[PDB]
Amino acid sequence: KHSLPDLPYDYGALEPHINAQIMQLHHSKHHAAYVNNLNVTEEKYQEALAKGDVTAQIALQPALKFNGGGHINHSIFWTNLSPNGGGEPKGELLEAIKRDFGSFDKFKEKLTAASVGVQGSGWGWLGFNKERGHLQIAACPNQDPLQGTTGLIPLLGIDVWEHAYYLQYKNVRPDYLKAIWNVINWENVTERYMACKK
Amino acid sequence: KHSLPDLPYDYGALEPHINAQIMQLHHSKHHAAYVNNLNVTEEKYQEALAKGDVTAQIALQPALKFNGGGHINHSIFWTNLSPNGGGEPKGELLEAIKRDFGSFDKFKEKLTAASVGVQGSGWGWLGFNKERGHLQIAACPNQDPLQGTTGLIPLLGIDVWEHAYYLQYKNVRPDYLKAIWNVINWENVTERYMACKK
Amino acid sequence: KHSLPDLPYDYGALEPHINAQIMQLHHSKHHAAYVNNLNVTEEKYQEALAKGDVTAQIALQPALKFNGGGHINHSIFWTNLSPNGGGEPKGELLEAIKRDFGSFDKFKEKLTAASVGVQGSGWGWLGFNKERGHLQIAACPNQDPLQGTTGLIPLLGIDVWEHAYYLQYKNVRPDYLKAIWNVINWENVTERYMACKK
Amino acid sequence: KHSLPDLPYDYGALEPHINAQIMQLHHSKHHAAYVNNLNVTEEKYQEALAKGDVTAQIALQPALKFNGGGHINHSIFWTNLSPNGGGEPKGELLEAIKRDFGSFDKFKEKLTAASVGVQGSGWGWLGFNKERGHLQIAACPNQDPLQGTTGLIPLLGIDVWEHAYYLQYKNVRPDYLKAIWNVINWENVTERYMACKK
Ligand SMILES: [Mn+2]
Ligand SMILES: [Mn+2]
Ligand SMILES: [Mn+2]
Ligand SMILES: [Mn+2]
Repeated sequence: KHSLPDLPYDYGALEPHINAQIMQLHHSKHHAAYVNNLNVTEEKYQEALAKGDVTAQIALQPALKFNGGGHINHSIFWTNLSPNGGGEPKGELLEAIKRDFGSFDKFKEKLTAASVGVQGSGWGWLGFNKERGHLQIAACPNQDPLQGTTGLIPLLGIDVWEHAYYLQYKNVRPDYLKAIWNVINWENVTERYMACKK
Repeated sequence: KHSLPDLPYDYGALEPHINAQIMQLHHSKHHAAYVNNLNVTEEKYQEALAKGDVTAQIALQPALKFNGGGHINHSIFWTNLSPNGGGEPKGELLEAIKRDFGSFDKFKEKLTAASVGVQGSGWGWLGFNKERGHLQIAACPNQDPLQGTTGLIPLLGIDVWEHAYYLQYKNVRPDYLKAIWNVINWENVTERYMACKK
Repeated sequence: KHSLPDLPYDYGALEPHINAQIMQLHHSKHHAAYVNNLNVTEEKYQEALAKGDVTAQIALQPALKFNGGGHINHSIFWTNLSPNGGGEPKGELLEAIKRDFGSFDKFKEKLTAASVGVQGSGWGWLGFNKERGHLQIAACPNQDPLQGTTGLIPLLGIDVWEHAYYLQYKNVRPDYLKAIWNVINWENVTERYMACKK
Repeated sequence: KHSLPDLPYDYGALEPHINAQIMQLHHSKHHAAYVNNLNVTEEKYQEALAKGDVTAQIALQPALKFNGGGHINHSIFWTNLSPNGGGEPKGELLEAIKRDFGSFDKFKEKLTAASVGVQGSGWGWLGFNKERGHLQIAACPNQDPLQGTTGLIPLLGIDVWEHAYYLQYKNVRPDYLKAIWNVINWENVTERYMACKK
């Protein structure tokens, strides 16, 4: 059974960048629903599989990817943020960033653009290509998870579904992206990077 | 050149079902952006076509469908709503509804379910199948327009992108759908129906 | 464990409409690989589900839908054909066809159109819509199965992957469609239609 | 007006790797239809654009991407092959291949994998990423063109639609891939690589 992880900080810890109302709805309602629905779908999957019911397994895929993906993405998102966050990363990761994107600023532009470029609901990601052995930016639709659909290792994700910013920034998604950089938890991102550089 | 149509009523005319803040942002910001971006993309399309640049034409498709679709959908949505709205339709349309969906209530359930069922951004629609000569409910992702992608004639659309309801109903999309029935402009929907029954 | 079903007839039982070489390859090779690959994929899925590895379950979806769908579709296809096929259905089924498509001739043309219309690999289908309670035609891409991705109950399917006709008809898919009508097992399609008649 | 390009060689110039029957059908029939169908689609698009008919422009996208992509891909494919092909590239291109894929052998295996991996119709590609400034492998479905749907500049493409190999290799696509390496026109791929070398 999958569970909703506790937020690693207070709901208002990311203010004024992401307000408390958004954080609370985001965690207690949106993420909660993803794990609850995921557990329901996996149980139905368990039943379909035991029966060899291929039709049922296939009909269940949209719900499994959407809900399971929702859980995966938000669980990573919470850890990617921090009240003491902001600034730039250091060492090997910063090395890679400058190497793979020219500079930190060029990286910010590219990730921002990938995030602002999502038409509809989705996510912008900084990931790691284990095969090429380098960093890579990608965008995912709806709740499609980075690794399950692209094979890339998630390092930093930016949720651009409207529920992630609308109450505070309304239609101005670029202001939300500008503000989020101030709360990125580079320690966590670094951790994830070093974890796949092994 | 495409233009942003005036709303056929005051921004607060649909209260308390859809508040004025949402209507104003919805029309003046979201729809505006769709037509502005559409005009930009069509102009680029005009250039690509004159040159026989197939690659450019194809690269331009996502923006054309998204923005052009945004314009089509919202232009219909505004007319599908009315301050004096609500209740049930009459005559031939009501006939079709009962015939094709069992009853009005069964129709409401089905359209609502199609609308609540959209994972991510999208629209729920009551359309008309000219080939089969009957009504049909469908759901469209992001701004994909009903007719251009399904061939069905739009009669009644329900925008379920989060910007269409979040500020007022937050994560509770079912409350938004419950409320919207009170402002449906059945006169307009009837008009559209009789227009394709010719 | 899923198994490759024997054909209801000899490989050259459908000559000259679909030649022996095609039937043998299509069954002994194409279908064979789908069943074996499906079993392998399911096993991996059972393991991923057991560990609660969501990323793995998601990464396996393409293979499950592709191989499971290939198994579902082909199993249906073989029973939809018969050396003594051809002509038209009778009683109930014929009645429904006249009712929903105007006439048997029109229906053939409609299903032929959906089949010829597939860009790339796929399938053309005559299915039953339980909710609306009527026949419906649909086209599915690659091996996406009708019921699992659409909800319609499959009654008659036409495989338009090039491997289904290229050796004999080359690039002229319409010649293949014209020919297949001569071997359709209407007895089986009728059986399938009467089964979901609720 | 787009036109069907002549082949740079005789239909049986690539025997025994890709037989004459395949080359003739592939070029004189498949490519021929894409160019003619593309022109017809473009005309309809110019008309729809002129009227500002957005629904029509959108309904035409599938045909434009499919036929325009078919024209783009095949035009590239013919120049990527040569009776005197085979072996490996030299200088700059080879250098980049060793750099981004480890070795030429590894690169072949990577591109073979992408090509064999396509479920349904499609294409496997070696392209150039202008932003990252390196080679990249990608697979495209049906006739979706590489640059128009991905941004990568096409350098070498491998057609894995069944019509590209079924008459000769039947269901065994890997045998086709092994064979094609013997006719790759590295002179042309090198030319394409040096052209986007900015
Ligand atoms: Mn979210
Ligand atoms: Mn909207
Ligand atoms: Mn087949
Ligand atoms: Mn081809």
